[PDB]
Amino acid sequence: DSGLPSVRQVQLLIKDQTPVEIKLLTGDSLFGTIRWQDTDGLGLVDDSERSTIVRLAAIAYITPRR
Amino acid sequence: DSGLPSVRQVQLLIKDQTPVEIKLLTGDSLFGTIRWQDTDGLGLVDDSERSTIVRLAAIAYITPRR
Amino acid sequence: DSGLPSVRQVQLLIKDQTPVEIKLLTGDSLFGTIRWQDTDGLGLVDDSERSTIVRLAAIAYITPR
Amino acid sequence: DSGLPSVRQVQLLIKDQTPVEIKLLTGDSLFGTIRWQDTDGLGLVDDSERSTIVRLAAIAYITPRR
Amino acid sequence: DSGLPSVRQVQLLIKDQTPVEIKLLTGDSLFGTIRWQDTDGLGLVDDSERSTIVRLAAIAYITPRR
Amino acid sequence: DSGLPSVRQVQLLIKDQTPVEIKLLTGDSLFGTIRWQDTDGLGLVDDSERSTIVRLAAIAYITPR
Repeated sequence: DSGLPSVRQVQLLIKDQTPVEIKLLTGDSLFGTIRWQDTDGLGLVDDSERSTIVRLAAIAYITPRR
Repeated sequence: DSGLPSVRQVQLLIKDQTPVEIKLLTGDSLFGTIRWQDTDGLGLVDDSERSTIVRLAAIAYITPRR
Repeated sequence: DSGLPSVRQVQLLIKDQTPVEIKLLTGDSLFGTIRWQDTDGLGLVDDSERSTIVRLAAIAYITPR
Repeated sequence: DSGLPSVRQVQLLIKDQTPVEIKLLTGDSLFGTIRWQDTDGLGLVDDSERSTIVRLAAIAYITPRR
Repeated sequence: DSGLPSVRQVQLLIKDQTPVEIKLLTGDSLFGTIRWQDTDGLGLVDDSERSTIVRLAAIAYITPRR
Repeated sequence: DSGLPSVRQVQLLIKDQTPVEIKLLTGDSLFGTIRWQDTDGLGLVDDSERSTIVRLAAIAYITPR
């Protein structure tokens, strides 16, 4: 029962540590878990524990990796 | 006078569970059924319940698959 | 004199059911008749009576054919 | 002495009927004269007197054609 | 506390008439000297006074030519 | 707990002078140290001490190298 389903769904991905693919508007993808989100970006961690700050305006979609 | 037709037309697609193609600004398409929308995204599900969060700013168009 | 010429010009295309080309920021175009507009999208109906919701932010230009 | 030089410069291009190239974010260009502008778009006319509504958010730059 | 550094750094480029490269989101670059900026655009002039209006939203980066 | 994690994380990179890769929406990357940020841009200084103003709307991601 959420009025902000995009935010709620990303907060579930954070809590669950769901592996995701983030397709960027470059056509390329990142893969990892989302550790935080705000109105401008998200924090992604990858399989080597490398941190990335992703701009939300650069994201096409977020889909589970597995 | 019939405001918010973009929202309302997507809500009809949700209600009817209409299979759609979503063309993204990358030139690639996604296929599924829309389950929700908000100001920033929509939730697209495939044939077996995997949910993708699509950013609206990344969408070129939404059309039923025919 | 219309102070909202983008809106006015699209409204004339809707009223007249003028066929158009819509060039998208993907570089590809759609062809059809515009049926409605709002601040986020427009409704394009092609020749197969396929209804498409086009995001305005994704449009490069609209030209009557 | 304008606080809105982008708008003022486009209004000069309109008044002067200066031929321009409009480079779009697709990488492709349009060529013609600008007949009107607003906060969302501009109206371009081309050498065959074909009218085009251009979205400003799709424009990379506007430069004189000659 | 030093706010508006993007604006102020471009104003320094204007003041000094610094030749720049402007990389656009199309992947192509423009070259010239910046003469003005506002909220939506900047004016770039080449070696012989032709002025191009560059939309800021279409800019990836601005850097001096070296 | 910071309520502005995008800003906070970039600020840590500025404070620590951490070298980064900035992937742009052109698909190409820049490499350097971030010196400042605001709501529209950041200042990236590369190894040649070339200062670049990068528009934030043009950034895909930033990652420490």
